[PDB]
Amino acid sequence: XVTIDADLMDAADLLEGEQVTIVDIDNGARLVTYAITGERGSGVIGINGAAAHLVHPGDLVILIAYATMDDARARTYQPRIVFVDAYNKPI
Amino acid sequence: XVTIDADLMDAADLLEGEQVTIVDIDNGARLVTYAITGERGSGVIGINGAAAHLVHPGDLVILIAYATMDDARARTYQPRIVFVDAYNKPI
Amino acid sequence: XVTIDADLMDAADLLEGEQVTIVDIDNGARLVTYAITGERGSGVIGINGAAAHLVHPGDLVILIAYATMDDARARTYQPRIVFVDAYNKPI
Amino acid sequence: XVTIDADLMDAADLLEGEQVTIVDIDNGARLVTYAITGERGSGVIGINGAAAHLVHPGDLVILIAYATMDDARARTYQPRIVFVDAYNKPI
Amino acid sequence: MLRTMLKSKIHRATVTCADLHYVG
Amino acid sequence: MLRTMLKSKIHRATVTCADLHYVG
Amino acid sequence: MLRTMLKSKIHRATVTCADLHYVG
Amino acid sequence: MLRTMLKSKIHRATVTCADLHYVG
Ligand SMILES: O=C(O)c1cncc(Cl)n1
Ligand SMILES: O=C(O)c1cncc(Cl)n1
Ligand SMILES: O=C(O)c1cncc(Cl)n1
Ligand SMILES: O=C(O)c1cncc(Cl)n1
Repeated sequence: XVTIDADLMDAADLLEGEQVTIVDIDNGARLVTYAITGERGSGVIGINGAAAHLVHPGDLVILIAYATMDDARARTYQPRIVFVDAYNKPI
Repeated sequence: XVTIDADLMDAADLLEGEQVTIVDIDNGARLVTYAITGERGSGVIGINGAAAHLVHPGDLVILIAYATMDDARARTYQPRIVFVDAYNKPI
Repeated sequence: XVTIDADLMDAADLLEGEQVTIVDIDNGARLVTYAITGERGSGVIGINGAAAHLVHPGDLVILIAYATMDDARARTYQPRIVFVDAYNKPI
Repeated sequence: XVTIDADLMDAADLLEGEQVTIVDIDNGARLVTYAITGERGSGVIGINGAAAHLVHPGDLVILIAYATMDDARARTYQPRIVFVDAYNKPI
Repeated sequence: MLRTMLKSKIHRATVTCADLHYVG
Repeated sequence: MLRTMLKSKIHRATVTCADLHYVG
Repeated sequence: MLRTMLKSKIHRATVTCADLHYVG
Repeated sequence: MLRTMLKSKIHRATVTCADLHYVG
């Protein structure tokens, strides 16, 4: 894969190659892939390879990354939540 | 996403944002999502977003969380199992 | 979930509550569940709850557990592989 | 499971028994299995067991393995990406 | 060597609502 | 760096029973 | 004990393109 | 805090055989 605008990756604290869960609001597909850095400020959300069978252009998707951490850190860690407009620009 | 009554989250030792597996006894759907804290004592089990394609109102579901732990702790750790009535109140 | 004969759990080095992947040779279903200790020497392989929609009595299955380990241990680790007869007794 | 030519396993830095995600470009199937070392230089990509229901001879597939690492290493880590010809030989 | 173990189980809850278009 | 590796395999077991409405 | 927690979420993005035969 | 990152990729290999009844 999934190509993501570098601005959304920075906003969400995603690294190139980080595992990402894509869930498709339009058809209910759910899959696991990895993040590729896309042209900054382009608003690109690109589905690459076999994932393109399940997730299509024009679909609304949610992109999720998880982390494993010890009980103590889990109770204090604050996730990065990024809301976007119809053009995939942060709000 | 899954909105869970804060009482069931305390009873089950689940944090807001902890990864959760939902399995649907009615149709056999299985998906991975995260826990959101719901109104305490409301008995809410709320499916939000893409998951609503697979899990429907009135379905009986099992909600599961896993932990990664060293061999030593794994042999002694006791999981929190919460049984609920028809109104999603603990027993 | 999956109820497993305590002898197969010992043979395979599985703990009660350990995450288990079930893969079904008959219909190609693949799902994630956890191990429950079954009556020792009974040859029980019991599918409990939502999983019973996907994996059925008389199906040939493979049960898999994974571990996360450091690169160094991964290169030397020897998995427990348990072959069974038609009655789920180890060989 | 998946039998992989030992040359591709060395090229991709994959161990026997390492968890592998297979995604099928032809039919969009996605599954998780583990790597088995295949005859070196044979170009073998062998689907064994339940996976054969989903992934068929002549299908184009992508094989993916992941690693868990601390934030600091994650920002610098470079994955092993292996391109192959029509005969499954590295380029 | 880390194992994945069951930590939490809520058994046989009834889904009370579902919202495709939830925002939050 | 942690890798995910095969730890346990029970090969070609026969499912003996199923219960949709199991409690436990 | 390690928990799996939400780290990152991009909420309601629009897929702009797809390439079945991506090379990279 | 542990991240899951891509470690290995074999890109666009051709499946050479399939065996439903493999033993090993
Ligand atoms: O083809 C895909 O869907 C794809 C490509 N590269 C990695 C992964 Cl996990 N999936
Ligand atoms: O709509 C969904 O199912 C959804 C929403 N937010 C996160 C996840 Cl994993 N899923
Ligand atoms: O009904 C099931 O599939 C089930 C029951 N309890 C736990 C899990 Cl993970 N799955
Ligand atoms: O037959 C399969 O698909 C299979 C074989 N061994 C392990 C796993 Cl996870 N799957």
